[PDB]
Amino acid sequence: DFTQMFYNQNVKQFWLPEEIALNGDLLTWKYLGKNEQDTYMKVLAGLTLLDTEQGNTGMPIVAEHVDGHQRKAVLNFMAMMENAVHAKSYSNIFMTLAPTETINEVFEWVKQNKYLQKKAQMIVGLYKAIQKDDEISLFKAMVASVYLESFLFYSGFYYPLYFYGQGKLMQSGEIINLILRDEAIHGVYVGLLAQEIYNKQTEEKKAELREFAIDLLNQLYENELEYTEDLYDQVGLSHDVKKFIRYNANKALMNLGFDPYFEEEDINPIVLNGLKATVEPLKDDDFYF
Amino acid sequence: DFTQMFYNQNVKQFWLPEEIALNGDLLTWKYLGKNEQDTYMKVLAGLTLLDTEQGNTGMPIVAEHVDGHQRKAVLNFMAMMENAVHAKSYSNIFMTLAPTETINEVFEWVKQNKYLQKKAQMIVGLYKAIQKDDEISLFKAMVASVYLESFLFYSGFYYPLYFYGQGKLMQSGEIINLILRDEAIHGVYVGLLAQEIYNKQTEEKKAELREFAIDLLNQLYENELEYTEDLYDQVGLSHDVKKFIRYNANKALMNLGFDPYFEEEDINPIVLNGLKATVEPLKDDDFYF
Amino acid sequence: VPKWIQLNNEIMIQKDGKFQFDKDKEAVHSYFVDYINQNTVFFHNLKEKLDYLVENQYYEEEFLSLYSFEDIKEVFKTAYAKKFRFPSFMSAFKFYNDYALKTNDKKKILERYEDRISIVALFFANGDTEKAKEYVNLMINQEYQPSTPTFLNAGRKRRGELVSCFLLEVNDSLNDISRAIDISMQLSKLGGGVSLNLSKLRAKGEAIKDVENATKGVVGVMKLLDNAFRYADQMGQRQGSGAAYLNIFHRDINDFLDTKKISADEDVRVKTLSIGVVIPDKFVELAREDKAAYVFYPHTIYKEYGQHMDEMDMNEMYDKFVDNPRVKKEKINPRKLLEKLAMLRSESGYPYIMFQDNVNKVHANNHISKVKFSNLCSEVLQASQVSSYTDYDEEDEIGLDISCNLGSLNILNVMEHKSIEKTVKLATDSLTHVSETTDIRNAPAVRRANKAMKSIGLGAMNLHGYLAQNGIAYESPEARDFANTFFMMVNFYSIQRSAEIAKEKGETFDQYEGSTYATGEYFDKYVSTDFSPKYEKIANLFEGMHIPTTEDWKKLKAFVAEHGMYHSYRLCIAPTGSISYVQSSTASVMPIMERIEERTYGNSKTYYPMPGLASNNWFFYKEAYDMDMFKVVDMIATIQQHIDQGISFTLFLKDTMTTRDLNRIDLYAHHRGIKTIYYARTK
Amino acid sequence: VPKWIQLNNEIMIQKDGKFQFDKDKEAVHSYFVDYINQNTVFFHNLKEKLDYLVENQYYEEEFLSLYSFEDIKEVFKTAYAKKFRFPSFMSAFKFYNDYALKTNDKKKILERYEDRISIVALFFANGDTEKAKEYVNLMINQEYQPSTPTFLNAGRKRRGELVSCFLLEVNDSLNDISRAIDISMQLSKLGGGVSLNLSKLRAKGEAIKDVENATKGVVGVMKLLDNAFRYADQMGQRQGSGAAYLNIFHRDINDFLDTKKISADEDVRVKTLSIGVVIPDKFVELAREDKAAYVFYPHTIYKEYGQHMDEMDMNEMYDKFVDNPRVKKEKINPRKLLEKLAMLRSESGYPYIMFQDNVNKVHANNHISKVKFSNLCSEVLQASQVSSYTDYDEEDEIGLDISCNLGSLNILNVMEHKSIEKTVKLATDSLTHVSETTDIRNAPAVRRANKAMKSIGLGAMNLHGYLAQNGIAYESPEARDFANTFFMMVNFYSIQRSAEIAKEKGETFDQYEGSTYATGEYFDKYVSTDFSPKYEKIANLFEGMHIPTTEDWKKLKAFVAEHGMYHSYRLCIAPTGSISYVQSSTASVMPIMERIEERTYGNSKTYYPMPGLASNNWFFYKEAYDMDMFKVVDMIATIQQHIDQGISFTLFLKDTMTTRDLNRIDLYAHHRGIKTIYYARTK
Ligand SMILES: Nc1ncnc2c1ncn2[C@@H]1O[C@H](COP(=O)(O)OP(=O)(O)OP(=O)(O)O)[C@@H](O)[C@H]1O
Ligand SMILES: Nc1ncnc2c1ncn2[C@@H]1O[C@H](COP(=O)(O)OP(=O)(O)OP(=O)(O)O)[C@@H](O)[C@H]1O
Ligand SMILES: Cc1cn([C@H]2C[C@H](O)[C@@H](COP(=O)(O)OP(=O)(O)OP(=O)(O)O)O2)c(=O)[nH]c1=O
Ligand SMILES: [Mg+2]
Ligand SMILES: [Mg+2]
Ligand SMILES: [Mn+2]
Ligand SMILES: [Mn+2]
Ligand SMILES: [Mn+2]
Ligand SMILES: [Mn+2]
Repeated sequence: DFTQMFYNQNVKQFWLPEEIALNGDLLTWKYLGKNEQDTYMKVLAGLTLLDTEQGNTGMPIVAEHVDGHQRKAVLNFMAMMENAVHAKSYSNIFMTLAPTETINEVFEWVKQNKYLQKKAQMIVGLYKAIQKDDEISLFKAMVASVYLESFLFYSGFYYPLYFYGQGKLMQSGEIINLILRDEAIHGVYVGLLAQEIYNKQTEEKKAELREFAIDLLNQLYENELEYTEDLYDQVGLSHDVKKFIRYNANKALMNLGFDPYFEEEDINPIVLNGLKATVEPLKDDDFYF
Repeated sequence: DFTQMFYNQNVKQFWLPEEIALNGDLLTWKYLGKNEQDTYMKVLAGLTLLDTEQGNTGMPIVAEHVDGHQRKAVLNFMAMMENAVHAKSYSNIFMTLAPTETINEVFEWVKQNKYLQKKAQMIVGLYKAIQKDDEISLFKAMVASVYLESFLFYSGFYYPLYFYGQGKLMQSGEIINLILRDEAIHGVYVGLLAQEIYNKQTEEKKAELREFAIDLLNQLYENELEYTEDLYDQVGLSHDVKKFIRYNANKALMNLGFDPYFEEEDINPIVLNGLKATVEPLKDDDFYF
Repeated sequence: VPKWIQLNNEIMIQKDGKFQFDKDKEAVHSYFVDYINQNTVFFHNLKEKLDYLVENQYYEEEFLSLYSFEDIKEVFKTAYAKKFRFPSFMSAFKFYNDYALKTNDKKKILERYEDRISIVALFFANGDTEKAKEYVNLMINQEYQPSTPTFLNAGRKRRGELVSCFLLEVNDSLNDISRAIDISMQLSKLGGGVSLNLSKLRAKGEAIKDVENATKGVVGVMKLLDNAFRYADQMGQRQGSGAAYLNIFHRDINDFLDTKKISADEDVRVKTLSIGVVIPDKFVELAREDKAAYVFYPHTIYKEYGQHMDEMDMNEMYDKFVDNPRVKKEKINPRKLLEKLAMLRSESGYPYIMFQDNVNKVHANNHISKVKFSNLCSEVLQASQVSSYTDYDEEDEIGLDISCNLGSLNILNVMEHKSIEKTVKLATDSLTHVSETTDIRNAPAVRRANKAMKSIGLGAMNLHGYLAQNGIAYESPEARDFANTFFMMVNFYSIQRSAEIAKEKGETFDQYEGSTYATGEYFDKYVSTDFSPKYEKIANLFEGMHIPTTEDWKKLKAFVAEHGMYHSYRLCIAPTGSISYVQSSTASVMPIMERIEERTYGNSKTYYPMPGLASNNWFFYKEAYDMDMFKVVDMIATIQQHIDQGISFTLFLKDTMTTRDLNRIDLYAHHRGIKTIYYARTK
Repeated sequence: VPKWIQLNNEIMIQKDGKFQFDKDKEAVHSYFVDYINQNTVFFHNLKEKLDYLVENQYYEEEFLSLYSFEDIKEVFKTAYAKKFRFPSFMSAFKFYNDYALKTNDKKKILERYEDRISIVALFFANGDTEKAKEYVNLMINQEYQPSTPTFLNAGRKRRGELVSCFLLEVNDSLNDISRAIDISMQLSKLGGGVSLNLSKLRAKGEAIKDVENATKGVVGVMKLLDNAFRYADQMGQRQGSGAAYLNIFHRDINDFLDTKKISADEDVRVKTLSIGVVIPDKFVELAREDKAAYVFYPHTIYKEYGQHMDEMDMNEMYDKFVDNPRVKKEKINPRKLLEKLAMLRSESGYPYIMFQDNVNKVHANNHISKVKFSNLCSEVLQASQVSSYTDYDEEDEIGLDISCNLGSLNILNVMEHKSIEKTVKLATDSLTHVSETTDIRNAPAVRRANKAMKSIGLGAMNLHGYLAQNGIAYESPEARDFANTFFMMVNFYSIQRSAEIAKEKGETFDQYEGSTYATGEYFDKYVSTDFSPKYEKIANLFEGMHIPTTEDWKKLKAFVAEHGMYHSYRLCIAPTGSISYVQSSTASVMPIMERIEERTYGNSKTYYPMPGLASNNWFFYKEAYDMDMFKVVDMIATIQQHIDQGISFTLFLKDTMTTRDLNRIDLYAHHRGIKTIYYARTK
C-alpha cells in the first residue's frame, strides 16, 4: 500500500551537493572558535562514517533480502543516496572549509574513536548477521537501520542545525537539511518493513522482539551519551544534545510501531528554527484537402 | 585514476522515465506489420529480462566484492539506474504499446525461449560463482558483466535504433537511447575494474584469463547468432544485425583492454542515424654550454 | 531600477482587473525625461551638428553635399514638425539602443528619430529636396520603414552594406566552393545574411576526376561554410548567420537534415548554418501516392545530361532519371522523409521548406532561371544563374546571385492615411535608389545581378495590428479579404512605379522581354478576376482610396507592354525583426506570438504590449499559437497571390500537436500555393 | 597466413640465441614466387605494355613520345640488366603496395620496380636516351631516390603533383585569408602538404577598420584552415595534412599553442593542422636572462612602422616595439613559454621549433626575404614574399610562396659506388627537371616562386645505416667527421651542378645578384676551413673519391661568380618516411627508432629489421631513444652547416626525462646552430 508513494517521494527528492554553492559559509566558519570548528568537523566525520556503512552495507544487504522489484528499487535508490550523495556531500563541506591536513586528521580520528567504532561494530554486525530466508535476522537488522536513520544521526545533525538556526553556516546547513529530509523518509520506510515482519510473529515472539529492540536502543543510547559528551563538552552543549537524541529515539521507536521510551523535554528553540515531439505516420487522407 | 571522473559522468546523465511522453508512439506502432510488432515485443522483453538480472544481481554483487568507498558509490549509482530507472522505463514502453494480456504472453514466451535463457543463465552463473576475497572469480564475473553491458544488449538495441533512425517509435526510441548510453558507461567502468585485477596477475595467469574471456565470448557469440536468426529472419534484418553484434563485441573486448576479435565492418546507416611528462622548471645555466 | 522601467513593469500590475496599458505611455515620457534627453548631444544649430558628424566620420560627405544647407535644414524641419512621439517605451528603447547614432564611446546619443529619418530621406532623394521632404513625411508618418540595414546605415560612413539578404549559387567544383566560402565571408563582413544553394554540389561518394567514392558531399561544404560564418561575425558584434539550401532529391538530403539533429556528432552538426529544403511537386506526388522515391547523385545526372539536377524540371525529368542506368540513385521513402522534416522542425524549427513548383508556377522570370532556393529568411524567391569560377589567371563566367532590397509598409499607418499608392511608389523609389547605390566589390555575381535584375523587396507589416485595432480576427474571412485587396493594390502600384521608372530611365531589367510581364501573362488573373473587397466592412476600410479594377489592371498591362518594367522583382515580405518595435507594429504579416511580451535587458525586465492593445481589442489580438494554422496558411496564400517573391511564413505550433499535424500544415501550405515556410516555433 | 608472412615472422623466432635475419630474404623470394609474379601483368613485349598503359590512361603519352621505342626498350633493358633484388620483404612490400602501378580495380600489378624506375628516368631525361640510362643506373643502384610524389607520380596520367611540400604566406586581410584557404585546398587536392605562415595575421582583440576587439586572431584562421584541410583530403585516400607557423612574439602564441593542448575545448582545438613556432634569438636571450618578455599585436606594429612584425629583425626592433606607446603588447614570461613548449612537445610532439636567427645567419637569400617559417616537415627554409590578394576585379600583387622538389641520396649506396659527384649532379638535374615541369594553375605565388627561385631539395638517407654497417657509432666523433666530409662534398657538387646549369642555360635564379653566392660570402667557411676527414677510418671510407679542398672551393667560388647559380636552394633533408623502405635505408639522417620494427598490415604482423642489421653490427644500430640527444644535435648541426635549407630533426625522448630535459635539448640545438626541430617523439 505504500512502496509506490515512497518510490515517487524518493526520486522527486533527488539532489547533488554541487547544486549548493558553499563559498558563502567561508566567513561564518572563519569566525567560529577553534573548539567550535573541531566539534563541527568531528560531528560531520561521524555522520560520514554512518552514511558510508549505510550505503556500502546496510541498504544493499536489506535490498537483497526484501522481496519485490519495487521494494528493491526503493531500497537501491536509498542506498545510492547514502554513499553517492550523502557521504560525498560531507567531503564537499570539508574541502571548502578546511585545509587538507585538518581533513586528513579528522578521518584518522574516526578510525581511532572508540564510540564511533563501537556503534559501527554493532550496527554493521547486525547487517552481516542477516540469514537468507530468515525473517527474524532481517527484522533485527531493520531495527538497527531505523536506529541509525532516526536516532544515531541526530547527535551529529544537532550542530549544523544549531548554527543554521542562528543564521550561521547556512549553505552547509542547507545540505544537512536535505540529508535530514532523506533520512526521515528512509527511517519511516524501513520501519514499515520491520513492522511487517514483527506482525507475522506469535505474541511470545513479539515480546522477545520488543526486548531486542529496547535492549539494543539502550545499549546504543549509553554509547551515544559518551560520544555526545566527548564532542560537545568543549562547546558547552552536551546536555542540550542529549535532550535532542532522546527526542529522536522516541521517533525511531514510533517508526517501529512502538511506544515512546523517554519523557518529553524542551529542545533548544534555535535547533527548532534550524528545521523530441510525438510522431504520427502520415495517412493517405492527410495529402488531400 | 578514474572513479571520480566516472562518478561525474554517471550523475550528470541522471534521468527519469516520466520525462519522455510515450503516447505519441501509437501513431507509428499501428502502422507496423505483425512480424515487426512481434519482433519488437520479443526484443523488448529480452532486454527487460536481462536488465533485471543486472539490477538484482550483476551490479549489486560487484559492488559487494569491490574494495574502495568511491567505487562502491559509483557501482551503487549504476545499480540504482538499473532498478529504479531502466526497469520502470521498459515497463512504461510495454504498457503503452500492448494490452496487459499481450505483455504477459510475450514474457511467458521469452521466459521459455532457448537462446534468451542460454545467455541469461550463463551470465548469472558467473555472478553466482564469485567467492569472497577471490579476485579471479570477481574478474570472471566482471567479464560477464561487460559482455552483457557492451555486447549482449546490442542484438536487442538494434531494432529500436532501426525504427528510431527511420522516424518510427521515436518516444520509446529516445528512452532506449538513454538506456543504451547508461549501459555503455557501465560497460566501460566495469571494464576498467576488470583490467585492474588482470594487471595484478602473472603472465601465465593473464594468458589463462585471456583464454577464459575469448572462450566465453565465443560461446555467447554463437548463441547470439542463433538468437538473431530466431528473431530477425521474419523481418529480413539478420545479416545487418550480425554485423552490429560483432562491432559491439569488439567494443566489449576493448573495454577489457583486449584486442578486437572480429574484422572491422560498416554498420547499417539507419541504425547509425538512430545511434604528461614531469614538468620541471628551468633552473638557469641550462641556457649555457 | 530606473523610473521608466518601473513605469513599464507597472503594466502587468492589474487595476480593476485590467492591465495598465496607458502606463506604458508614461514610461516613454520618463525614458525621454530621465535618459534620452540627458544623454542626447545638442548643438547650437543644425550646421554645427552636421559639421561635427561629418568631420568625426559619422556621416558621409557625398550624400550631404548634393543639397544646400538650406534644403537640409528644411528637410530636418519637416521631420521635426510632425512632433512624433513614440507610443510605447519599447519603440523608443529599441530605436535608441539599436538604430540611433551614438558616439565612438557609446555613451551619448547623436541622432534622434527625426535626425535619423531626415538623414535617410536625404540619402534616398539623392539631391532632390522635395523628394527628401516626401521621404521624411513618409517615414515620420511611419507609413514606410526601410529595413534594418538601410535604416541603420544610410548616410553613415562607418557602416555595412544596405543589403543584408544574399543568395549564392555554388557550382560543383573546388574552385567554386572556395569562391563561395570567400564570398560568404565577405558578405558576412558587410553585415549581410548569406544563403547558398548546395544542390548543384555532387553528393557523398561521387567521383572526382574519375576516382570513385571521393566526394565528401554537401555536408563537408556545410562544415566549411559554418566555419566561415563563425569566423565572419560582423567584427565580433553579431553571430554570423548563414543558410544552406538543398533540393530534396539530392542524395545528401538525409545527411543534410542530419546536420540539425541533436544526436549528430561534432563532425556532422553545423550550429551557425541554417538549412532549407527545396521540395518540388514531384516529391509531394510521390509521398501522396506512397510510391518509393529516389534521391539522385547530381554529378551522374550532370554527366549524362550536361545540366545540373536542380537546373531542370524534376516533374518531367524524374522518370527519365529513374529509368536511366547511367544516373546513380538511392531508394528512399518520401513519407518517411516528410516525417523526418516534421520531426526536425519540431525539434529545432529547421529546415526551411521551399515548394519549388509553387514558386515557379507564378514566377515571372522563369526564362532567366527557375527559383531554385530562398534566402536566410525564406522570403526571397528570384531567378539565379550559377557562376563558373575557374582557376587563377583564367576568366570566370559570372552568373546571377540574388540580393534584393528590403523595405516594409506599415499597413496600419498606410491605410489610416489612405496612401497606399503614394507610399508604395515612394518606397519603390527608395528601394531603387538603395539598389543602385549598392556596389559590392567582392561578390561578382551579386553585383552583376544587382545591376541587371534591379530586384527589390517591398514588404508589409502590422497586418495583425491593423486587423485587431479594426475589430477583425486574423483568421476571419474578412481579414483575408482585406489582405487580398490591400496586397493587390500594393502589387498594382508597385508594378506601376516599376513601369514608370522604366519609362523615365528608358531601361528595363535584363532579360525582361522574356518575362511574363512583357508577354502580359502576369496580368492574366488581374484582367479577369476583380479583387475588390467582398465584405462591406473591408470596403469601408478602403474608403477614400481608389481600388484598382480589371480595367485599371488592363491599362497597367498595356503600360507595362509599352514601357517595360524596371525591377525584375518588387515585393517580398521579410520578418521585420526589430524595426517593427520602432514603428510600433506587429512583425511582418505574421500573427502576434504574445499579446504582451516579457524581455530581459541587462538585469532588468521590460514589458511590451502589442501596439494598440486594450481591453476592447484584447480578444482580436489572438496569439499565433492559439490560432488555426490552416487559416494562417489561407491568409498567407491570399497575400502570396499578390507577392512576386515569397513571404517569411513561420508556423506557430503547440507542444501538444505531433509531427503529423506539422506535416498536414506543410501539405496544406503546398496545396494552397504557399511558396516558403520559414520556421516551426513550438510554444 | 601467407607463406612470406610466416617466413618474415620467423626472424624473431631465435635460433641458438640469435635472430634469423636470413629468413627475411627467404620471405622476399616467397613474396615474389607466390604473390608478385602471379599478380603481375605480363605482355608479349614492351611495345604492348606501353601501348596498354598509354591508351588506358595510365601513362602520359607526351613524355614517352620524346623517345623512339628503341630508346625506351634500351632504357628498360638497362633497368632490368642490373637484376635488382629486394634484400628485405618489407622493401618489396612497400614498393608494390604504395608505389607500384596497379590496375583501375587494383587487382593486378602493372609496374615492376624496374618498370617504375625506367618510367621515372624517361620522364627525368626529357628525350635524352643517355641521360635516361644514367638515371636508370642511378635509381636501380639505389644511389638516388626521388621523393614519394615524384617516384609515385612521374609519367602517370592519373598523377597528382610531383612537389611534396608547399609554403604559403598569409597576409593580414580577409581576402588574403580566403585566398590562403582556397590555395590550401587546391594544393591538398594536388596531394602536397601545405604550410602557412600566420605571423602576419593580427592577433585576437585587434581592430578591423576602427572597431576594436574585433579580430578572432590566428585561432579562427587556424580553424578555417583545419576545416579546409579536412575537406581537401586527397579524395579521401590520405588525410589532409596542414601546418601553421606562428612567431613566438605574436600575441596569439599562447592561444596558438592552446590549439594542441589535450584539454582544449572543441571551439579552440585543432587536430589536422600541425603547429610550428618560430623563435628568434631575442626570445632565447630573454628567457636566458629571465627578463619578462613582450608579445606584440602585429596590426599595431604594421600601422606604426608600415611593415609586418615578422618582416623585420626582432633582435634590433624588440626594444623599439616595447618602448613605442603606439605598439600594443602583452607581458609574458619567456621561460614559462619555453616550459609550455616543452610540455606541449612531450604531450603531442608539437609545436615545430624554428630558430629564426639560426636559419637567417647562414641564409644565402636574405636580400629577397628572411626565412620566417618552415614547411610541414620543418626542413624547408627559404625566402618568401607575402602576396597582396586584393578585391575581385582588382589586380593582385603576387608574392613568393615556397615550394621545392624533394630527392634523397642513399648514403650507403652513394659511398659504396664512390659516386658522390655523379649522384649529386644527376639528382640536381632530376630535381631541376621536376621544378621545370611543375606548373600549378591555382597557386599563383607558388607558381611564380617555382619559376623564379628554381629551388630544389636534395636530401640524404641511410646515414645511420651506413655508419652502423661500417662499424661507426652514430654518436661517435668519427660519425660526425664522416657527416661533415660527406655533406661538404654534397654541397660542393650541388653548387657546381647549379652553376653548370646556370652556365648552360644562361640564367640564374631571380635576385641571385644580391645573394651570398654572388658576393662570395657563402664560400667563406669553405675557402678557409678544410673539411677533409680528421680520422683515418673516415678517410679510408672516402678513398677513391676526390674530397674537395679549399682550392677546389675557391675554384667553385670563382665559377659561381662568373656564371651564377641556377637554384636559390639546393639541399634540404626531408624525413623520407615510406620511400626509405623501398631503398632499404634508414629514414633520413635521423638515427633508427628501433632495430626491428613490428608493423601490423591487414590482420597480419610483419617485422622489418634495419638494413644490414646482424649480430656483428647489432650494437652499432643503437636505437635513437637510447642515444644522447646532445650528440644527435651535434650530428645534425654538423650536417646542417653544409645544408642551405633545414633538416627534419626529430627528437627521440624517453618517458623518464622531464620537460626540463626537453628544454635543455632545444636550447643546446639553438646553441649549436640547429635551424629547425621536427618532432618530440617519446618512447
Ligand atoms: N513619447 C515621446 N516620444 C518621443 N519624444 C518624447 C516623448 N516624450 C517626450 N519626448 C521628448 O521630450 C521632450 C519633452 O516633451 P514634453 O512631453 O515634456 O512636452 P513638449 O510640449 O512636447 O515639449 P518640447 O518643448 O520639448 O516640445 C519632447 O520635445 C521630445 O523631444
Ligand atoms: N628479392 C627479389 N627481388 C625482386 N624480384 C625478385 C626477388 N625474388 C624473386 N624475384 C623475381 O622472381 C623471379 C624468380 O626467380 P628467382 O629469383 O627465384 O631465380 P631464377 O628463376 O633462377 O632467375 P633469376 O634470378 O635469374 O631472375 C626472379 O626472376 C625475379 O623476377
Ligand atoms: C572580416 C574579418 C576580419 N578579421 C581579421 C582577420 C584579418 O587578418 C584582419 C584584416 O581584415 P581585412 O580584410 O583587412 O579588413 P579591412 O581591410 O576592411 O580592415 P583594415 O582596413 O583594418 O585592414 O581582420 C576577423 O578576424 N574576422 C572577420 O570577420
Ligand atoms: Mg569540376
Ligand atoms: Mg586590410
Ligand atoms: Mn544518509
Ligand atoms: Mn538513510
Ligand atoms: Mn539497465
Ligand atoms: Mn547497466
